[PDB]
Amino acid sequence: LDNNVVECIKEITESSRNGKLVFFVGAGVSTLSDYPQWWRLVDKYHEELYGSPYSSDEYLRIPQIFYNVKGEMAFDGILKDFFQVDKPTNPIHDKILAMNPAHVITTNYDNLIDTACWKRGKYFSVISAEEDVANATSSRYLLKVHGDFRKGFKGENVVLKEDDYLNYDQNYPLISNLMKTIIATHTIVFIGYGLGDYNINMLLNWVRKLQKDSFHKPFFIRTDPSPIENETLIYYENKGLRIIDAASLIDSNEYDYLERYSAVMDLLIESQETKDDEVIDYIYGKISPLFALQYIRKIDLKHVFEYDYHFEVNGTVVRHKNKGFGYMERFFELKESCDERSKLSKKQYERFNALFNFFEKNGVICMAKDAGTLNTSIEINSLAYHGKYDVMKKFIEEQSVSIEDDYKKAFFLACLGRWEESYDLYSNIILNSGCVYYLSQINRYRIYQSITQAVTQFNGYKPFTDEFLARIEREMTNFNIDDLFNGMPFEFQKKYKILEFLSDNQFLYDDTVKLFELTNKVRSEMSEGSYSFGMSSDIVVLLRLYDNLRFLYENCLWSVSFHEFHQYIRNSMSLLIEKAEYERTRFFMEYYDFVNISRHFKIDDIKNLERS
Amino acid sequence: YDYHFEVNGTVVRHKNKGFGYMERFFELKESCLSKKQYERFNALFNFFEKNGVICMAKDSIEINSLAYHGKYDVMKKFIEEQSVSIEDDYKKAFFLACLGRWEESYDLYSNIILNSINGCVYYLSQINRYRIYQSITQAVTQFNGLGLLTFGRHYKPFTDEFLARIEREMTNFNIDDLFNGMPFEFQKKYKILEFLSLYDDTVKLFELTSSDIVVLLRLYDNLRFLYENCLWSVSFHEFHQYIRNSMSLLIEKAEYERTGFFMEYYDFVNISRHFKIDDIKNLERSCSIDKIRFGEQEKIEEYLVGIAEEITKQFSANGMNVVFYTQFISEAKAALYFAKYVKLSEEGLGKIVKALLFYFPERDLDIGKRYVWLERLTKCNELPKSIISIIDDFLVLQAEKHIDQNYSEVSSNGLYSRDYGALIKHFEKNFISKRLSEITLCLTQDKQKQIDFLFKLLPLLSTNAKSHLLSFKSVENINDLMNGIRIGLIDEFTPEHEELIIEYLETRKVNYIGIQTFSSNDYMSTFGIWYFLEEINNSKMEEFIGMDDQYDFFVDPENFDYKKFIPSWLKNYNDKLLGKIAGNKHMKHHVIEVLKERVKNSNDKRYLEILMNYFI
Amino acid sequence: TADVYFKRKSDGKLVFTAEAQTASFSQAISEEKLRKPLYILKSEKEINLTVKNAFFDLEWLAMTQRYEVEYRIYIQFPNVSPSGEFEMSLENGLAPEIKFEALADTDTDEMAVVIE
Repeated sequence: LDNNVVECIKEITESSRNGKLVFFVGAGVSTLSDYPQWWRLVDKYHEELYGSPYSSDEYLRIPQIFYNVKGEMAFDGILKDFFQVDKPTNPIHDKILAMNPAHVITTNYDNLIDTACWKRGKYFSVISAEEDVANATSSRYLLKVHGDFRKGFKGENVVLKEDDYLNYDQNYPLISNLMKTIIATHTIVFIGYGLGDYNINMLLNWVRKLQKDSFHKPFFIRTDPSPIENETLIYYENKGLRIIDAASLIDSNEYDYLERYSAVMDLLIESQETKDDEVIDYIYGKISPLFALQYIRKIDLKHVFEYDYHFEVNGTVVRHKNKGFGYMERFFELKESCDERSKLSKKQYERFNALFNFFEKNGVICMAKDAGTLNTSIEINSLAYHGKYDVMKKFIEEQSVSIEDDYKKAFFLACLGRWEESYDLYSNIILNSGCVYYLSQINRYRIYQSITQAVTQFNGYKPFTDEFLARIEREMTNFNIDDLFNGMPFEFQKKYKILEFLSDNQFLYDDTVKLFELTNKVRSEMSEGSYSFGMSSDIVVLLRLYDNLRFLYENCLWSVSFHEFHQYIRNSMSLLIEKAEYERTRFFMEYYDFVNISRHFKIDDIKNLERS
Repeated sequence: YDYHFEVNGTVVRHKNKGFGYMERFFELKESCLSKKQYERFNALFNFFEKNGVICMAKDSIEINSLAYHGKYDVMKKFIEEQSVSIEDDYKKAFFLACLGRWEESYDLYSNIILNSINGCVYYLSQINRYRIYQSITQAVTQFNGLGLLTFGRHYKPFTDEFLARIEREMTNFNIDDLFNGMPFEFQKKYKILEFLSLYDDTVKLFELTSSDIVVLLRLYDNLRFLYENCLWSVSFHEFHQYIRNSMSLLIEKAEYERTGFFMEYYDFVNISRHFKIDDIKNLERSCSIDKIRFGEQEKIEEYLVGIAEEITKQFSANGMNVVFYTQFISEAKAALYFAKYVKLSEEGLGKIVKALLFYFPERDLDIGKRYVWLERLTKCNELPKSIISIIDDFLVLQAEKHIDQNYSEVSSNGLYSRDYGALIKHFEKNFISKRLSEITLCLTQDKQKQIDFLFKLLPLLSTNAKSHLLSFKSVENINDLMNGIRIGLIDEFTPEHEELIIEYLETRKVNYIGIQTFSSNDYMSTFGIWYFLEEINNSKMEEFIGMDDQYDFFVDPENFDYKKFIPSWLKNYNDKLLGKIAGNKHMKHHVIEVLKERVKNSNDKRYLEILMNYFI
Repeated sequence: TADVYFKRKSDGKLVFTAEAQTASFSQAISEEKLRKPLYILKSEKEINLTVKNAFFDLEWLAMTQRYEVEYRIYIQFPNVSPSGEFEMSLENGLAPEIKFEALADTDTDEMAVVIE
């Protein structure tokens, strides 16, 4: 299990994570639970025709002869009375369900996989006959490429005899096409199949017909008691297959198959659903893309790690939803201790300083357990926030070095009020565009909204010509933003998860609710007169406000001017000043806080703070 | 969004730009077409009217669910009833979960999931089934972590087999992808239920800080949505928080706008359920809630008596259901705290008081907190003689437990059984306790904890018991004299008692002299205030200047250096003291300076009263 | 960021270690009318404390299959009892917050002591 099986296992688990995997269920799995296998039936047919009793051609021919000479009724009756025995499912069914397959292709004709699927609760669109493919009620398919008995027990519902296999292409064209396209567009894991099976042979012939590097090599699980020979392994490796053996993996007896199925399948499911080098490689892929964004909200770093570790706004992290290794705890010991971080690979260490450059710039420090005294040092490296109103004009006329600056100068125009030209090159970035494409897309939508509301304000001066107002409406009225995040590459909406809320009009839906609980909590502290010895609920409000403000300004989101954002900023300062006034008569003013009160507060509100 | 359906039940179009179909419908609804559409029209009729949809904008919501009303007994016979249909199973398992019995609900919700083949009920069953699993784990986490600390023993309501069984199934099961993994027909027909798999209305609540009507009415809509639909997430913190923020803000805004609002029986449920003892106490402090009008008093009597019935049945027989305890006890304690402002019948008052005293667990409400709970009920309801008996034998039983030398009643609030006897004596001034006096007649030197306990309840005891108890008692320590003072034994400071106070002052002087500690025994204050009140007539405590505050403030106020004055000092005094402090006139300018600073800095409105009633 | 050490009164065994977050000393009077004679200085003094992070000792949870709390220069609190109130959230949950209040004994009539 050194090299030639670990590659397969990480590939399969990666495909399962993406949702792109399909399990080609064989007949060994269905016969593992007791079920009358085919050769019993064919030898029964022989005993009917002859006195005493097997190659594959005979398997196909004896039922064919019985059908030919004895007719239809007898064959139908014997098949019905031999295949009507209902049986309970086996654990391999619930395992193969728990692996969460997108579609399931089975060459079995028993209603066994579907029963387990219903018991688990997942809903699959069963496909049995020809016509059922058109009336698919879901996007997840349970293909029975050899029919079933659901429509009835009559023989032609399934394929067993020789002529049925001859006329398979012309009798099941749609199902064959579905099988071929599902094999092409997914990854395929063969389970419970003998290496000399006829279906495997035809499928390998078809994949031989295709051109080179036009598919992923499917994975085939073998479980025969004999250890795999090298010769057949080479023969099937060059035949576009990658094969995993349970005989070489463990040792067991020849007459039991449940344990050997369970060993490989449990290894598959349990393995990542270790050492430092894997850890730093693990979080690099999850952290490398975000270098495009200058600032990251700490309350969103949980979503980066699928809510693994809870990030506190003060720079402290406590294990939230980790049941495996403490990978990021290990990373911090690489940060605090240079000795263990020194013993790392060059490429990993070259990765490591990048996050070392990252995690320092976003304020995260260490655990909450290991935390000490933390200073509330927040800097805003955004020119618009500092109000250097001459500078962006200087920053605008300069030629754009790259597309990143093209977005930056585009927002500077929006900061300068000339949103007409700002929109004009906003389409240019979309034309020139890929994370910024999403950022260019929505800001183009937000900037339209401000102008339209501004148009009603003035009319209810002619800043914009009607043709610019005509062109803005044709491209936009069709454009919808709810589907924008879903309408994105699978990698993008999986990699960039913390960017979902910029799409919807309610960009601060969560941030409002979490502040209200603190707000009522803070106003609770007003009357009861209770000191906050620990990190106060009021401080984290300031820390949250500094977190949200930095992201919006540094990353150039048009939400920096919307009334919902302005009201959100205004209501945060109102209570923080309110607490400080009561604390003084039982927080001190700074330049950074001077900007927000001057920028987002109305005149009447300032009187309200003075009055109270 | 074609017709924005506002909360009041009227219709306002918002997005429909084509032909008006809703306009046509209500016109046919109001006026008096194929027969197969007729049954469709009539079927659509009652659904709209029952759901509060009536008519357009141009042209009281009730809940009937056995869980909402607190009917922990009516729904019990429903449990034993054979559930007729699949929907009958759905309400059954939800009902099973409220009275603890989370294991039973897990079984049923599993059965209906495999049973149902509309398919909508399979969704709510799946959501509820996940919620109880999430519910069980949090309870299991609490019991092993906090349940040992709170109750003092490990309960483990669920076997190791069950908890191992449940984790096997909910693993690799997410609530987010459940909605996506449904038949496409189901997704289109049921585009509403994704938000279940609370947060939405909380944001709208912040925007409104009419506003009151549009906030209050939608509150029942949510309650008629979660409770009426047998949705288990109605037992979670976030929904509790939404109710907690909604009602707390509304009364604050209503009182602010008043400076009107009244609440019905349905408004009792949310405040009693989702508000804690701190939320009610904080609500009291910010705004006075006694001005509120309390309608539907008939409904509140049946609720408070019924909830007082449950605790009597629970705690008096076979301990209690730990699973049901955590969910029900919190609702029970707040309701009794609430019941100050309501008027209750004598038979009902005896029911709630008996449960509050006898069958209320000590670990929740100690003798101090149980007393104020009892005292608050006395505000609206005057003391009946039957309740006097309830407090009577309650003290008698307390005297019985005062035999163990380790057992001493301990109260966080600072109130004990003495204040009960004063309260009965307050309303009667002639009550003679026969049982306690009889035990006092059989009182010997052996039960020392008995001697000083009946000392605190001396007025209640008979004259015969007074002589019996006084023979074995004498003023020994400082607490003894205040025990005699509290009952009323001492009305003047005898020369002997002048020696105990000064000797304690020597003791407090002796132990004060390199490392100092700060306590809250408030014994120096009593000595100092007596000199201000001239109850003492000895000028020997002037050498203890600097021992603590509130001592030199009333003995030599002319050089107290009032920079150390605590403004909360005027609160601890009474009407007689405030006049004396104002009438002394040697620090009135100083006190009026400290009285005026708090009225502007804070909105406590009580420093306003002290500023006004005597102008100190 | 004060550290809380919760122990049993009977022994010196640490029940748990926590991080103090809030403390309330909002003492006040009771109802005056319901409660000439010698002045008594009646009051309804109450003290409450709340911690946001907690951690129970391994030995305590192993052996458990009146109290005293001291938080840190450092201040003690004798005869303290917890408020075992639980509430569950739809979001999976993770900061166990523990609230406890100090009891007042009749014989000693003191609730808080602080040493320096």
